[PDB]
Amino acid sequence: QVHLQESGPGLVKPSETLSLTCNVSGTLVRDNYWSWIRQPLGKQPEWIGYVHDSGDTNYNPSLKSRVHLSLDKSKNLVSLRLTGVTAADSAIYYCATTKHGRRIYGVVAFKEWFTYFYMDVWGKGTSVTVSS
Amino acid sequence: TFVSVAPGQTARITCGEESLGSRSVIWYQQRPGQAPSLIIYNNNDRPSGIPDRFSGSPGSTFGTTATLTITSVEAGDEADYYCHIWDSRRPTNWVFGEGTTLIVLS
Amino acid sequence: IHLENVTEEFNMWKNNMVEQMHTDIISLWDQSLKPCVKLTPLCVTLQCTNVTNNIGELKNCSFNMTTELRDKKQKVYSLFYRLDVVQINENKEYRLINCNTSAITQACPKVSFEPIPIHYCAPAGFAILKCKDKKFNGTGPCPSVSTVQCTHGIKPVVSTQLLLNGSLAEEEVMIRSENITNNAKNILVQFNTPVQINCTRPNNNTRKSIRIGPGQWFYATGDIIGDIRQAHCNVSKATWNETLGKVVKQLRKHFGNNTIIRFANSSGGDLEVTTHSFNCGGEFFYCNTSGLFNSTWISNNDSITLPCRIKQIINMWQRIGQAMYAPPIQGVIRCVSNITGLILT
Amino acid sequence: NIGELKNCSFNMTTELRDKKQKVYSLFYRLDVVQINENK
Ligand SMILES: *[C@@H]1O[C@H](CO)[C@@H](O[C@@H]2O[C@H](CO)[C@@H](O[C@@H]3O[C@H](CO[C@H]4O[C@H](CO)[C@@H](O)[C@H](O)[C@@H]4O)[C@@H](O)[C@H](O[C@H]4O[C@H](CO)[C@@H](O)[C@H](O)[C@@H]4O[C@H]4O[C@H](CO)[C@@H](O)[C@H](O)[C@@H]4O)[C@@H]3O)[C@H](O)[C@H]2NC(C)=O)[C@H](O)[C@H]1NC(C)=O
Ligand SMILES: *[C@@H]1O[C@H](CO)[C@@H](O[C@@H]2O[C@H](CO)[C@@H](O[C@@H]3O[C@H](CO[C@H]4O[C@H](CO)[C@@H](O)[C@H](O)[C@@H]4O)[C@@H](O)[C@H](O[C@H]4O[C@H](CO)[C@@H](O)[C@H](O)[C@@H]4O)[C@@H]3O)[C@H](O)[C@H]2NC(C)=O)[C@H](O)[C@H]1NC(C)=O
Ligand SMILES: *[C@@H]1O[C@H](CO)[C@@H](O[C@@H]2O[C@H](CO)[C@@H](O[C@@H]3O[C@H](CO)[C@@H](O)[C@H](O[C@H]4O[C@H](CO)[C@@H](O)[C@H](O)[C@@H]4O)[C@@H]3O)[C@H](O)[C@H]2NC(C)=O)[C@H](O)[C@H]1NC(C)=O
Ligand SMILES: *[C@@H]1O[C@H](CO)[C@@H](O[C@@H]2O[C@H](CO)[C@@H](O[C@@H]3O[C@H](CO)[C@@H](O)[C@H](O)[C@@H]3O)[C@H](O)[C@H]2NC(C)=O)[C@H](O)[C@H]1NC(C)=O
Ligand SMILES: CC(=O)N[C@@H]1[C@@H](O)[C@H](O[C@@H]2O[C@H](CO)[C@@H](O)[C@H](O)[C@H]2NC(C)=O)[C@@H](CO)O[C@H]1O
Ligand SMILES: *[C@@H]1O[C@H](CO)[C@@H](O[C@@H]2O[C@H](CO)[C@@H](O)[C@H](O)[C@H]2NC(C)=O)[C@H](O)[C@H]1NC(C)=O
Ligand SMILES: CC(=O)N[C@@H]1[C@@H](O)[C@H](O)[C@@H](CO)O[C@H]1O
Ligand SMILES: CC(=O)N[C@@H]1[C@@H](O)[C@H](O)[C@@H](CO)O[C@H]1O
Ligand SMILES: CC(=O)N[C@@H]1[C@@H](O)[C@H](O)[C@@H](CO)O[C@H]1O
Ligand SMILES: CC(=O)N[C@@H]1[C@@H](O)[C@H](O)[C@@H](CO)O[C@H]1O
Ligand SMILES: *[C@@H]1O[C@H](CO)[C@@H](O)[C@H](O)[C@H]1NC(C)=O
Ligand SMILES: *[C@@H]1O[C@H](CO)[C@@H](O)[C@H](O)[C@H]1NC(C)=O
Ligand SMILES: *[C@@H]1O[C@H](CO)[C@@H](O)[C@H](O)[C@H]1NC(C)=O
Ligand SMILES: *[C@@H]1O[C@H](CO)[C@@H](O)[C@H](O)[C@H]1NC(C)=O
Repeated sequence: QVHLQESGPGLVKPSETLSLTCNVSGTLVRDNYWSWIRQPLGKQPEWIGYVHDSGDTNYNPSLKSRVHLSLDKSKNLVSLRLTGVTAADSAIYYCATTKHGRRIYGVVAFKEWFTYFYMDVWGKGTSVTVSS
Repeated sequence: TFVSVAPGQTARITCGEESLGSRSVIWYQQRPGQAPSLIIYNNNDRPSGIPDRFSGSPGSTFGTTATLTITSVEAGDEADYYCHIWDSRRPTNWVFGEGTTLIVLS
Repeated sequence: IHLENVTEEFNMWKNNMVEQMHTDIISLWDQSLKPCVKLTPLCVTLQCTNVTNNIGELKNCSFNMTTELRDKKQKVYSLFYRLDVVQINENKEYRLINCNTSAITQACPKVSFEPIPIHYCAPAGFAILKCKDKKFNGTGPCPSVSTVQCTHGIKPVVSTQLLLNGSLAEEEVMIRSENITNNAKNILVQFNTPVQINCTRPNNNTRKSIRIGPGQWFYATGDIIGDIRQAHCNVSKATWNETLGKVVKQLRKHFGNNTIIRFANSSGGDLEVTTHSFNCGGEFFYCNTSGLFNSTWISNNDSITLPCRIKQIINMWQRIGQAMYAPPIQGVIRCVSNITGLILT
Repeated sequence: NIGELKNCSFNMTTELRDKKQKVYSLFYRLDVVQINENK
């Protein structure tokens, strides 16, 4: 059983850079695809982005210029760096193990297919607000 | 948005907008205080540990929204049901669709 | 009538029966469009964007159209293939690609152009002589001759690179040319076996009609149900390779028994001369075909998938000023043909 | 200097029904009549 342990201060100043860590145990962070999700209170979850290796990463376009993801295989940790934090970024942040599947709708040779993602392993989440 | 279900009754949960193209719906149930937990992926694939009472609508249709049927609802199934949707004719959704609270009337 | 002890000289390159078939097909094609609604009223400026999909073959365009009353206007939008639309304002502004050159006429949706076989019959005072020589090469003396009043039924199939619904050679692949050695001439190859080709337009389309005047209707593509996919053709791979092997064995008769034969794809130019094209299901398909001519044959189940493009405004007989517009076809198109031969240079 | 040909301009159609062009050309006076008895 993989244990995902989200951690951070729980409070970051406005107009500040936020850095959260997911301590991964029971698996190697480099072999899995990792993703971050956040859930503002009263809202459905939002994806932040995903990270793995070989350039295969992606970001929520609204956060693309603000978020940087990284996996440190020597610590077996997933890092989440979000800059420019404001009140709107108050959310529970979650660490999850993401699996990738494929759906084919056309000819294949014409790339008429797509990859889809789902999250099998979830942490507990870390509640982080933004406040003076 | 919620559905009121007496224990043993079937929940009828919907999520998202109408399909344009081939779709892959992934459903999660989030119990209060918990991270969302995956129940269905790829429209009707249930990961090991997920009961057969959880059954999703097909992605072969168009003009339809996602639907989740939960039969024999138990008190332990009380959760917020959210969906993430992939659609060949729409841009990637980086967010979840608004969910439905499943309230068990026990 | 078999003609005992009768021989005659034939020349398929000087055969005026061909000339009439050509002349008459064109005349009927044109006659069939005479009662149909003209689309010259559609030469308007269109505002246009892409058709929604996830990430552009199809264009989503809109314009200010006339109505049943001359003093009224309506907003009309429709789906177009990009191949029929040209950008002018280098939404962006576009015009139909043929408004600077031709009148465009909508084909009546009720009239079929299916290549129904017909027989050609001689008038009184005339007779048609025919060959029974299975090895006849389209020219010179024909050792076995018989006569008929009427030819067999011939399907007026219109195509470019491949012949999809003709006759097969009686015994062996026959290769005929006016000269073979003259590089200015074509070589026609008649297969002695069919090759199955399966073509489709894998998009469930809808159509709507627009009243643009007094009983004047325009048929517009509505939208696409489900996924948007490219048109294509499936050619039996094993069959195709066996077929080419036979063609090469026969081609070598004029090039040398150990001469290497290579099949390369087409030269550049307009789709009507660089691609394989056909009319099926009412749509005009243009297929890349390079997957069929990509091999070298040296002396001593699966399929080939060919992407295809679709156009609606067709300069059917390679003439200028007379364009036909193919109204949208609803549903999904599936066509199966017999490749019976090739035109090679 | 000190009238057979006239320089007439007008609002002409183009290949598109939404566009207009200013066109001028020469005409012989025998083919043209004044209506507003540039004129
Ligand atoms: C020229 O030749 C090529 C090559 O054969 C041919 O391409 C093929 O076209 C077909 C067109 O339908 C494509 O078919 C799709 O394939 C995907 C993937 O296949 C899976 O299932 C098969 C079953 O035996 C397995 O063998 C294979 O390994 C995979 O597991 C299917 O998933 C598609 O069906 C689903 O999606 C459709 C999308 O609209 C739905 O309509 C359909 O009902 C299915 O969805 C539903 O059932 C699923 C079952 O598990 C479920 O998961 C879904 O959520 C949903 O409920 C479909 O079969 C095929 O892949 C193409 N192959 C390639 C390599 O291109 C060309 O079409 C052909 N052209 C001509 C002119 O003939
Ligand atoms: C090379 O030669 C082959 C073989 O002759 C041609 O292929 C055939 O082409 C015809 C003409 O397009 C095809 O017939 C079409 O079938 C469509 C669907 O019919 C279904 O339902 C009938 C009911 O009895 C069944 O018999 C049939 O099998 C199908 O199940 C029709 O919709 C088509 O037109 C009719 O409906 C439309 C609807 O609006 C009307 O507008 C029309 O007037 C008409 O009523 C038509 O009948 C036939 O299926 C083709 N066969 C194959 C194997 O493809 C090739 O097209 C030809 N090659 C080329 C390039 O032309
Ligand atoms: C809607 O459109 C978007 C944009 O087109 C599309 O997202 C794209 O999906 C492709 C994959 O299908 C992503 O491509 C990745 O790019 C990284 C960069 O190096 C690669 O490493 C990835 O490799 C994976 O797939 C390979 C396939 O052979 C595997 O071999 C390899 O091991 C990896 O599994 C992959 O190429 C592309 O970056 C995204 N782009 C964006 C902006 O998301 C989206 O999925 C479409 N959605 C639907 C429903 O159609
Ligand atoms: C581009 O393609 C679309 C269809 O694929 C063309 O039609 C447009 O479709 C959208 C979605 O169905 C229509 O939006 C509608 O808005 C009303 C607002 O209250 C809403 O109630 C409906 O449920 C729907 O969302 C849109 O109006 C419709 N456009 C027209 C003119 O009917 C679109 O026109 C195409 N664009 C071009 C330039 O061709
Ligand atoms: C059957 C017949 O008449 N074939 C013609 C060829 O003979 C003719 O051949 C050309 O003859 C020229 C005479 O000087 C040669 O220079 C030329 O290389 C030669 N070309 C070929 C392909 O043999 C060709 C082309 O003029 O036309 C045939 O119809
Ligand atoms: C074109 O479509 C036809 C119809 O599906 C294909 O013919 C079938 O091929 C399968 C292959 O095992 C046979 O089992 C079926 O019995 C065939 N149908 C009939 C009616 O004979 C045909 O092969 C396709 N051609 C190509 C090139 O894919
Ligand atoms: C139906 C339609 O598109 N009509 C537009 C009109 O709305 C627009 O205001 C005008 C120029 O501003 O050009 C017309 O073609
Ligand atoms: C409507 C249209 O396509 N007009 C074309 C123009 O785009 C093309 O550039 C020119 C020759 O290049 O010939 C015109 O007929
Ligand atoms: C039917 C036939 O074979 N016709 C001619 C033959 O008469 C001629 O002698 C030869 C070249 O000499 O070219 C063949 O095509
Ligand atoms: C090409 C041409 O004549 N255009 C004129 C325009 O210059 C004039 O301003 C307008 C009325 O004022 O009437 C148009 O026909
Ligand atoms: C076929 O597709 C290839 C892809 O590179 C293209 O280069 C070629 O010109 C195409 N053939 C035709 C006839 O368009
Ligand atoms: C088609 O021709 C190109 C030319 O280099 C070749 O690379 C390609 O592999 C050929 N296609 C196939 C299927 O071999
Ligand atoms: C296209 O979608 C309509 C929706 O009702 C359906 O009835 C029709 O049969 C579909 N056509 C094809 C070829 O799937
Ligand atoms: C191909 O020719 C054979 C000859 O009998 C015929 O039966 C078959 O239906 C033809 N197929 C097509 C697709 O025309």
